[PDB]
Amino acid sequence: SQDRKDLDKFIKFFALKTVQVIVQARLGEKICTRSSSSPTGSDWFNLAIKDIPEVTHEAKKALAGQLPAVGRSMCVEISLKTSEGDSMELEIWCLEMNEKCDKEIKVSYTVYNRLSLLLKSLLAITRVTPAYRLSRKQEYVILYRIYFGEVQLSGLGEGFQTVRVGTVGTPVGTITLSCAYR
Amino acid sequence: MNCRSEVLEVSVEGRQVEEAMLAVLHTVLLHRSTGKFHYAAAGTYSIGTVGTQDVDCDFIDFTYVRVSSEELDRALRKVVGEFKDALRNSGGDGLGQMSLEFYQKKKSRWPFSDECIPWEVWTVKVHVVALATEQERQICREKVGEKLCEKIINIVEVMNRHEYLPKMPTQSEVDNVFDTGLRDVQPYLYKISFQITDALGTSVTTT
Repeated sequence: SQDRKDLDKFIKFFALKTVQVIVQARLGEKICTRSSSSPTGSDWFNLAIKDIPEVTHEAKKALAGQLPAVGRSMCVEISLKTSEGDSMELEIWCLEMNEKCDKEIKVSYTVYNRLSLLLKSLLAITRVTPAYRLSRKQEYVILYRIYFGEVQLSGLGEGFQTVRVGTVGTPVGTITLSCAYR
Repeated sequence: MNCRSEVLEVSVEGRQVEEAMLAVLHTVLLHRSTGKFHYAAAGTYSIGTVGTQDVDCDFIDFTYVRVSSEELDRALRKVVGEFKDALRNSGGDGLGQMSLEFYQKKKSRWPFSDECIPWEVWTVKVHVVALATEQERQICREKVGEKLCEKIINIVEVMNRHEYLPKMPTQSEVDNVFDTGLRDVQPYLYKISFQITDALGTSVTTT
C-alpha cells in the first residue's frame, strides 16, 4: 500500500533529522534557523533543520538503507576524547520501534505531525542533558557514532539515568526516542 | 475536552525571574504551535515552516530552545515584564505565579458572546530568594540552571501523556483554535495571566 510507503518515508526522514538534531546539539555552538511562510519541499516535519551532508552520509551508512523495527534500533553515541585519550560514552540516544501497533490512526498525517512534535521535544531535551553544557565549552573534543543495534549501555558505567523524549504510535508499531546519559 | 492543569515551582533570584519564566513559556509554546496555515479556495491548506533558535541565559547557567518568531518573543517578554514589576512592588510576600492557558473558541447564539473553553493550562509558581554575597550568586546560577533542566524535562514528558488536542479547523473557524496574528508562527489560542499569592501555612497531619 502507498500509505505504508509514505510511512516509510516519514520514519526514514524522522531518523535522519533525529541524527541531525542530536549531532548539531553537540556541535559546540548555538543553532539558529529562520521560519518561512513560503517553504521549500525540503522542510521536513514543518521544521527548519539544515542537513549537514557529512552526518547524513554517516547516518545513511549506519542505516544501510534500513529502518528501525523490533529488535533493530538506531543509536547515536555521543562520546568524549581528551588529551590523554580517555574515551567515555556520555550519551546513547536510542530510537526504538516496539511491537505494539495501533490501527486507530490514519497514518496519512497524524503520525507526521506527532513526529514533528517529537522532533521538537528532541530539540528541547538535547539542551538540558549535562553533555550539552559540556559540548558548548569545548581541552575536550566530542565524537559521535551512529550504529544499528542491538542497543547496550554497559559502557555508560553503573548508575546512568535515562530521559524519555517521547513516543509516537504508528500502524507498524510505536516509536520511542530516549537517551541514556552518564 | 475537560481542562488539564499542571503546576511548576522554581526558587530563583529576583534577577533570574524573567529568564526562568521565558524558558518555561517558550518550551511550552514550542510544542503548542505549528507553521502558519495558508488556505486555498478549495479548502486545502499548506503549513509553513517553524524555525528554532537557542537562547543562552545571562543570569542562569542554562540554555533553552525557542521558536524564531520575534513578535512572540517581544510579546512574552512584555507580560513577564509586568510580572517582574508587580512582584517587586509587592515586597515582602515575593510569592507570585503566572498561568498559560490554551483555549478553544466556541460560537454562541445572540446575544451571548463566544465562550472560551480551556483545554490545557500551565501554572508556574515563583519563589524569590534574597541574596547577599557574590559566591552565593555564582552557585545560585548553577543550581537554578540544573533545576530548570528537570523542569523542561518534565514538561516534555507531559507533552506526551496528554493525548487530546483540538481538531484541525477549516478555513472559516481557524481563529477558534489558533492565534493567526503572528507572521512567523501559528500558536494555539493562548492567554497569559499572572497572580501574586499570599503564603499559607502547613497543616500538622502526617507530620
